[PDB]
Amino acid sequence: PPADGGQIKGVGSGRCLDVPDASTSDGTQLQLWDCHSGTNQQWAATDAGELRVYGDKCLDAAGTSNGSKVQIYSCWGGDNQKWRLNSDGSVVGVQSGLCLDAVGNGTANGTLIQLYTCSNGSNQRWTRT
Ligand SMILES: OC[C@H]1O[C@@H](O[C@H]2[C@H](O)[C@@H](O)[C@H](O)O[C@@H]2CO)[C@H](O)[C@@H](O)[C@H]1O
Ligand SMILES: OC[C@H]1O[C@@H](O[C@H]2[C@H](O)[C@@H](O)[C@H](O)O[C@@H]2CO)[C@H](O)[C@@H](O)[C@H]1O
Repeated sequence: PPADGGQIKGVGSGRCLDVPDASTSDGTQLQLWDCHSGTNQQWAATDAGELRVYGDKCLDAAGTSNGSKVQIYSCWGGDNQKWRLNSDGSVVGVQSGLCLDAVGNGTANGTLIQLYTCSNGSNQRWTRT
């Protein structure tokens, strides 16, 4: 079946999880960007816990600590490519237990995305559209 990916939209910023310049390259760090219908803002949940983009790329935690980059890499089944959306709006990395976090409490276009200790601040709350 089709992916049917949807947005991951930040509550504090009103902006969407976005792969810069619609790049598909491994290791590309994510950012906030104005929400649009483009495929670089479409994130498809799977039963394996992934958030997929471009069919076979995965939202990817480069590490397990505060400030570790959130990026894309080809999907391969790693626990650092597994994510859970919680009732408090947090998107938590399964491996690390850390939250998707807009760096520095930034809201603007280009604000980078990292892992960070969960605080439930508005830069850590998300909706799926
Ligand atoms: O990174 C900012 C922004 O990039 C857009 O991609 C542009 C790209 O920057 C430009 O060089 C090219 O000519 O057109 C692309 C499509 O507009 C993304 O579309 C946007 O989502 C952001 O990711
Ligand atoms: O890892 C960065 C961290 O930034 C926090 O925001 C802080 C920022 O670090 C500080 O320079 C500024 O004076 O206060 C901000 C809080 O209002 C975020 O809260 C946190 O989630 C991380 O993004």
